[PDB]
Amino acid sequence: PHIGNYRLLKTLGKGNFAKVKRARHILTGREVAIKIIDKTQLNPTSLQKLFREVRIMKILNHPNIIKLFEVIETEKTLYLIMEYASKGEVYDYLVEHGRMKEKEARSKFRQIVSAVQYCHQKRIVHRDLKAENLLLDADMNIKIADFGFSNEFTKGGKLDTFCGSPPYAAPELFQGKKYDGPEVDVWSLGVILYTLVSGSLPFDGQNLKELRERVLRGKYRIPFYMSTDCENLLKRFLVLNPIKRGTLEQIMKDRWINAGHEEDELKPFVEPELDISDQKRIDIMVGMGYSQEEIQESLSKMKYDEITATYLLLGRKSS
Amino acid sequence: PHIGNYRLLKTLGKGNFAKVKRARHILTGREVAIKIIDKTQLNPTSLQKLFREVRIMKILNHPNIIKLFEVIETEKTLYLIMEYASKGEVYDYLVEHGRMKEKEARSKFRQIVSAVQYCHQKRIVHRDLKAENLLLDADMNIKIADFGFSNEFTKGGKLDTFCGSPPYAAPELFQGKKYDGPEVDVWSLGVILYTLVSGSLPFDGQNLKELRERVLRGKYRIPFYMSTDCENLLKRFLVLNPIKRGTLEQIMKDRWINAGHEEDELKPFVEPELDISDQKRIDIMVGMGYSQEEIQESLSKMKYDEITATYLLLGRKSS
Ligand SMILES: O=C1COc2ccc(-c3cnc4ccccn34)nc2N1C1CCNCC1
Ligand SMILES: O=C1COc2ccc(-c3cnc4ccccn34)nc2N1C1CCNCC1
Repeated sequence: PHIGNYRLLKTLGKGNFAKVKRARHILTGREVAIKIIDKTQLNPTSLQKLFREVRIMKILNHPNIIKLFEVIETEKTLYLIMEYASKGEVYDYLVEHGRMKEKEARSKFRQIVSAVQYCHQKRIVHRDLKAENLLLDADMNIKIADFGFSNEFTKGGKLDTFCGSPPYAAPELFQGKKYDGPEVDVWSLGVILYTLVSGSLPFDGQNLKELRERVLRGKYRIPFYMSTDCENLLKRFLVLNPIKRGTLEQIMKDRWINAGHEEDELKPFVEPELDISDQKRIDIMVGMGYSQEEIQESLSKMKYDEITATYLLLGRKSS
Repeated sequence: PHIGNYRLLKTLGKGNFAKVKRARHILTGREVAIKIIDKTQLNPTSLQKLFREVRIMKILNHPNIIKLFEVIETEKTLYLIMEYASKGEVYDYLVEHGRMKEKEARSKFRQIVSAVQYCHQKRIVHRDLKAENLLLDADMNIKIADFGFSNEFTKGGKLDTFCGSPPYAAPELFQGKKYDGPEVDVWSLGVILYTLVSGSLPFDGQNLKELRERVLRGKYRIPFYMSTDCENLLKRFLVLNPIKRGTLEQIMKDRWINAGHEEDELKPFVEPELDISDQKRIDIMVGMGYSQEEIQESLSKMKYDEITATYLLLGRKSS
């Protein structure tokens, strides 16, 4: 079972109309995760949502966001070749091991906040931030995943409205209000921080009505083991009024976020320019069969084709 | 979800009338694999074979056979708490990485042969030996799994008949012939050796009729990279006449099995007496709440209950 330069292996997840398989790249031997989308069963509205997701993945390039390597498209199927995160979901990690100590939660949350603030720099809101969409690579680095519900947000625009996971949804979402975008992601990050440090959700209910009532009241329990600094940080995320909710760039200066990083304060990610001139990698690809000129054309136009994927995968360590 | 002293985690497999879930032992924190069988779906004949499998697992104690730690039984469900092998099936390993070099195949095959010869010492035939039932632990040690089709073999009797995986089945099984027991495992181990060294099955076909004819002819292709010693060893397993097939105790002396193993010739496993007197582990269990006397009674009578499982799990490394 091959597709392009990829040997398909075991299934990682199954949705309706899509599945995710682990795969090996034939030319480099690197492992990847491939989202396989059956286009035949999609209406034109779902199809445009699909191409929107691809456009967002091409915009985002951050070490803690799942990276897109290659797009293969047939009449029936779309293949999105992406990073593989071998240690799975933060959600499953919390279920198995319980709460993280604050030192470990801080390491993950600095990466999470950096990635999401970087999305907002790029005028993208994720809109479904939850523990299940935080992946972990082999070194336990965060990789934010599933931008299938994400969208651009615009000055003077309000978002078409949608509800991700209700436990992570801001109170304005329960009230059907229009919203700009980023403030809703900020609230979800407050819920995420609470789950990292406690192993549980701050707002829960036996049904949606009860959950909604608790979110709108905005009260949550502080466990005895939680530090005052962590409690104070949570107050900057879980503000009912979106106008007064902290922004991520402000929250990056928080004392808890930077404990043990006092000379390395968290700051907005600065995207480096992509090095497309590594002749060591180009020489390897010329040995494979691609011409020097083909490689420079694919890389300079950033085609997300078989050549740029090979070049990027050669820049990643083996497994 | 919990069952007894175990927190159930992700599903590892789902078959007909059973599933396998990874789990954590609450008292010790050790990971395990739990086979979960809905007894309500079984007829009395299936129920009989289920308790047969349990009896067989209690007989076998070998470092390269999946170990049974505990049995939990409710009116509706049977839980078999077993060793977890974190690196999965040899079958998937061959699919992903291709053939093993003969030195890597030799290390696995010595363990496989030791485990199966030990089964035959205990008058147990596995009857479904195949790449899918060879698991790999965190250190790539073999763990033979799934004794659901295994049986005792006896002097004077012939086996009830059953079909394992056709590609691994001995020729006499295709001809409906009665058989003693261990000779069919020996044939399957020849097929396994071939698949380890070549990455492919020796006998295949587009359908069962074609596969059957090739197995009965007993001819298979020797790749140019295979050593003469490996070719000669295969001839001792893949003998059409079960009467003339080598026994595993004889095959253990083969040059290929022992190449580079000076002062370490492969020989029948000698099962040591289980140390049930480790006062360091017992003291931990007394701290947990069990009484010293209860622990001695469960271990001395080897009950495979919550006490013996805890004692065994405390003797395993954290992972
Ligand atoms: O829905 C998608 C679509 O975008 C993805 C891109 C890459 C991966 C992925 C990479 N490495 C692994 C390892 C295990 C599971 C998924 N992946 N997954 C998704 N998913 C998962 C599915 C489950 N919840 C989290 C998101
Ligand atoms: O059929 C059974 C029943 O006996 C078992 C006992 C232990 C485990 C097991 C232990 N560790 C792992 C890791 C991954 C998958 C299974 N396991 N499995 C089975 N199975 C597998 C399922 C797939 N085919 C090979 C046998």
